[PDB]
Amino acid sequence: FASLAPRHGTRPFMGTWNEIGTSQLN
Amino acid sequence: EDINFASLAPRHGTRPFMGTWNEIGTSQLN
Amino acid sequence: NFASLAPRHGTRPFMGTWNEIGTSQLN
Amino acid sequence: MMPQWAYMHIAGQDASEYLSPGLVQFARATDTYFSLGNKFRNPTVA
Amino acid sequence: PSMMPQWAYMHIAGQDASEYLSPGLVQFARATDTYFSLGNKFRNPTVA
Amino acid sequence: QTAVPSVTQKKFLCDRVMWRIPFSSNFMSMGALTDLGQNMLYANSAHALD
Amino acid sequence: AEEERILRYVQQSVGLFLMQEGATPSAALDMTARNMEPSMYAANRPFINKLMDYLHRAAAMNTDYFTNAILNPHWLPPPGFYT
Repeated sequence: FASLAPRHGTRPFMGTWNEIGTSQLN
Repeated sequence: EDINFASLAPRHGTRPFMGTWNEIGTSQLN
Repeated sequence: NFASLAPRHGTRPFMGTWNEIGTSQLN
Repeated sequence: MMPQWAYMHIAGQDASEYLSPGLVQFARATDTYFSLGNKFRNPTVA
Repeated sequence: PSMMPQWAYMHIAGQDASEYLSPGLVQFARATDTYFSLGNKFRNPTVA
Repeated sequence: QTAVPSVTQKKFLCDRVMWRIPFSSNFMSMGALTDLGQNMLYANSAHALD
Repeated sequence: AEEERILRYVQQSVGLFLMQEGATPSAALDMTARNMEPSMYAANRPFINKLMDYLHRAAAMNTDYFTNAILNPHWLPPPGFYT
């Protein structure tokens, strides 16, 4: 729970657990 | 046997990557 | 059973000749 | 590959053997007028 | 052959990027995402 | 009203396109590792190409 | 140990039945299962069903490699059979 992320007043900003990524020529 | 068959769902990793509820058919020129 | 379908050459049917075959290639 | 050979009758059993016993009787009986001989394959193996 | 355990090691097929990374690194890159993103380093399979 | 008989000839111009023929079953990108790409793995055999 | 003895019988029974008849893989496995010792079948019944399914699909993938596996008594299930 590394909260060193921007805030939005409280409740740190955002992040989707699934988003690290892939793409190719196809 | 009475096995139950789910759906294949092209996989983005281990998860089957089903998708969201997009059964929407509203165009409505208005 | 199926002997009644064969032509009769007397008191006996005209059957036999186990030639139910096929072998046709240029070889 | 034997299993594909036997299934396609490239080798293994002639038409007089793998056909059902009833059908062979029918083919022999009616060979004079309605011949079923040339439909089925007989494997010949050197 | 058990997913050819070299595609799995090279992430050609197998666990997604959000899954094989240690939970705590994906959590890290989740927070500091607006600045200094880490999304484009790790790759994830897209098997059909 | 003085036009002469003519024959129509067609063609097309493509560039920066680089024709592609995907190795999928239905030429469709259902995934990066195509459907046939996995089948060739399970078959575990060799095939030339012409 | 006890399971491996069943595996050796299955390899021979399937191979022998394909020798004498060359039937379908499903038929070959069915005849193999019906000619086993009742104590052997009952004790390792869950294993046999798992063994048949992997052998059926392994033959489904490629029979040429399947024949080599049967004709190799040194063959052992690869991992992935397990899981």
